[PDB]
Amino acid sequence: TKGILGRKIGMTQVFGENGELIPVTVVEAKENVVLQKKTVEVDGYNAIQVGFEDKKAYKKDAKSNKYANKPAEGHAKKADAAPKRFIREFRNVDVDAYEVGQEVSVDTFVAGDVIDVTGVSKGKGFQGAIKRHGQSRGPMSHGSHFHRAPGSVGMASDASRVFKGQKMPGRMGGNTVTVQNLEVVQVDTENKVILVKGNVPGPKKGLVEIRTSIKKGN
Amino acid sequence: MTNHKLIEAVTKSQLRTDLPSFRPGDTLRVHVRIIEGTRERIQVFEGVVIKRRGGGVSETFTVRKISSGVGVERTFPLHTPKIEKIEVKRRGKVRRAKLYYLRSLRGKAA
Amino acid sequence: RKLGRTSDQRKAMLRDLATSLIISERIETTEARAKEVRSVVEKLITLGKKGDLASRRNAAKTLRNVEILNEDETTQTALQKLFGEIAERYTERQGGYTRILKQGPRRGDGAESVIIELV
Amino acid sequence: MIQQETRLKVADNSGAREVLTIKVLGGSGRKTANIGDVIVCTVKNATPGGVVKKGDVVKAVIVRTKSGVRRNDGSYIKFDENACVIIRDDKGPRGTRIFGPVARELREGNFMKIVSLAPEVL
Amino acid sequence: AVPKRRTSKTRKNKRRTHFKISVPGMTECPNCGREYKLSHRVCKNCGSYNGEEVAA
RNA sequence: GGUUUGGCACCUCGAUGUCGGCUCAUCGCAUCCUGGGGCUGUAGUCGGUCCCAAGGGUUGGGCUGUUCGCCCAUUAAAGCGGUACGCGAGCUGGGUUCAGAACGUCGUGAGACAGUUCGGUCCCUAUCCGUCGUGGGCGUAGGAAAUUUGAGAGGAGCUGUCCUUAGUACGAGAGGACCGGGAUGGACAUACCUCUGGUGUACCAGUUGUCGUGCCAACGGCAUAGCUGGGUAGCUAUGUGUGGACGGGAUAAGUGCUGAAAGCAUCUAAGCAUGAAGCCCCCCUCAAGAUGAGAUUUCCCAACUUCGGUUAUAAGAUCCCUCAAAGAUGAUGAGGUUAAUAGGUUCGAGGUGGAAGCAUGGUGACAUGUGGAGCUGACGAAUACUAAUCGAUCGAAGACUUAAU
Ligand SMILES: [Mg+2]
Ligand SMILES: [Mg+2]
Repeated sequence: TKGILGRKIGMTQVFGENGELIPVTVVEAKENVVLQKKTVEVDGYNAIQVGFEDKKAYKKDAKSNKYANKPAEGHAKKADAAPKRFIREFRNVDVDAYEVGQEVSVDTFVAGDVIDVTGVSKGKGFQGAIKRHGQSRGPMSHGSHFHRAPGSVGMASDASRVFKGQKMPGRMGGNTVTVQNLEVVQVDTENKVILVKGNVPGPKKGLVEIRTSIKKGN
Repeated sequence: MTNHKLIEAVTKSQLRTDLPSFRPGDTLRVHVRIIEGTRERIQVFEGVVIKRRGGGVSETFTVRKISSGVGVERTFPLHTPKIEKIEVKRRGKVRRAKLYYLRSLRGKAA
Repeated sequence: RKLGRTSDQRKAMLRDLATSLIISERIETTEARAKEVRSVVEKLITLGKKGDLASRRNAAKTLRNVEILNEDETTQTALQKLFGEIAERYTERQGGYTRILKQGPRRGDGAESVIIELV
Repeated sequence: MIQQETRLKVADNSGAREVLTIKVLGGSGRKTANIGDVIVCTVKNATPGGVVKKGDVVKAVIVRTKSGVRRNDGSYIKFDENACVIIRDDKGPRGTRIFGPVARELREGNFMKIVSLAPEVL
Repeated sequence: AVPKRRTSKTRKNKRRTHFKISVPGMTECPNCGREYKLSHRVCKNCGSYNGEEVAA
């Protein structure tokens, strides 16, 4: 059991040894570090607190997240670590391992292993019904005027209210996502790069998050 | 080539040489590998290269035969280890790079 | 990429603004059009450093067939001026002179106005 | 992709030249089809002679599709036309010949009598 | 289409807790001794964004 | 039962718009399929009937205005019904309920059907509630940044074929299994552009007419982007992958164990087990305005004697500005000279496909060399040349009561 962070950078091609073309995701686990170790003794759950991008030291008169407010620095000086931009946890891990304040290098992973992922989805604005939900559009000609709009909401003069679960134009994008049952292809420790079969919810340079699958079959 | 310099460095290995370099409008005997029935064999396909797109491992071509009155056109990735060998024979002369004007049998590449 | 207007009218508006800015070395505009004409005219001062015939056959497209100028009761054409005069100031420098000045807004339309210059 | 009310050529010794695609057997209301997919067709014309006639209705097995198939090696293929072949759930044809070359992925579906005959498995 | 009811003197006012307008950015001049707005020009005397570079 | 044809005449005549279809669904269960069972005149496969069960699914076309209905071909099945015979401030308007005309007819006649037929105007800029998304203000007994628990709510829930077990069980034979395992697909849902293809209006090239750049050349303007062929980023489905699981807890129908009331028998009253896609738990997501306002780490930490309180400031965030990976606006995020935030420049990818000029060969139209040439929007590093200047605002000094040291 294990899990790391990373960054979607791009997708490519890569071949199996039977000649089967195999698509692939690229991800970068650069500068992963463990920061804090949240026991069940105090909090009520056993987990691992983590950090990914090196950022810089304390402000002087300074400004946004490129640099670091003191409390972050007060958290990263703690375990002999440089301050980090993205912090995330990982429950369901062998907390007996992972001393506070080390690295979670890609070598924990291995070719052939199965995984899930997590990440934000993509930017998408006020999208209509049929693009948000996939409803079916209406007729063009034969004189109509109902091309794309969401249809008749509800029932009648009775059942006056409109039920909550309906389907309407709102934003389509920002959502936590998970994609069970992907596989790993390769682990290049040189560039500290990993490769994941299939494709992941992310934009370029976005956040991506990984862990060992749960539905192995058990 | 660079798309990011992290992709390119790690896809390095799947790349390979022994690629005849050329332009579209080439007759081309592709001596290609096959397995089925557990018979470790090959085939041979011929014809005109319509396309050659893409940089990097994504690179690709598209060939075309007119076997038995029926047009056919196949497109492979370039760097497949499922390919054995290539033989350019002829070499064409054209004022297009993509060749989608190809239809029935007056189509002399010249 | 950016849109002020339709396709054509935008383009000709930019051949116009960029035809100016050299006749006068600075103008007063709304900010957006200044940004776009900045990109253009940056490319043209990058062009007039080279000075080949072909360079004239590329400045010809954007700049106009003529717009007369007189400094000393002289005859110029906004092209002779370019490859003959302007770049010969900024050879030692890259292209990318142009600067922008967020002057103020405008009573009529509420639009921000600026003073883009190459001086 | 081949679907309802789609007209095709043929390949065999039938006495028939083109067909119509009523239904595209599979699942619970498939719309589509590709190489290998058996279908239920009929006959909209005929050359003289031959066993089959107008107004008839029989099955067929698709081959020579115009939006060809992706092989798992990452290679593709494309013909120009669409076509089919007549069949009787021996998964062996009525006909005696096959013009118009064949797409090989039929082999997964265990069709070999028509693959005996086709120039060429491709 | 239409209102059915008269919009009272309260809701007409609560609805207007957002037609206010924001205190614009301001600061004194560096050597024109007066106020103006930020990352902009003075409109006076000789122009002072870092000192004079203009007339208007 | 209150889905039909009906009876009643209680709301509606200063207007409650009706048939059917499109999009949208939502529900009941008297179950159409899957799941589990009892019985059988069930040998097996297939079945008939009854019970529990509504979690999901319940198709394309021909034919009519059509509910209905017949038919074709599929399929595991192609459910019955309620929601103004759902939904017209969301759509249609084919019939029917306007005016015209006509056919059979009834009428002495104007004209009317027990009918038929060609055609025929459908307005509403959303105040409130409701709903989909999203920001302010205050609160959570000092102020901030991060992480996160998760009471609750939502979502997903489908299923075939084939190999094996085994041509075994069964039966004379024809024929032909449970159970379990294994691969493979339909439809559906999510995520993405590396592939396949689409689009791609400041990219590229060819090109017709015409006007202009004083002329040839080479260009520009206009003509649906003037047309035609390609097409980067980006956005995309038919493409690419992925998914429903496994498993456990308590259960209904049913099967039991021990066993009396009732010495026997008895599944039950005392007691114990067992058992479905159902319930729940697990799986994905949201989520402390859960006013029960949580918990953890870290950070800031004065002077004024009004005693209570006041202060400009601290940490921090913002005003302002450059910009997208986000974007209707606001918000989120990358960044702000002690800097690579965007532009430009220099390289590069990819794309287009042999620039111009020059010479040469041509009576010329045109070709060859100079040259994988020139060009290049969004993509990739480097490069402070320009632009984010100097700056102001906001924000604490931790109430009491008990019980603890
Ligand atoms: Mg018809
Ligand atoms: Mg494309």
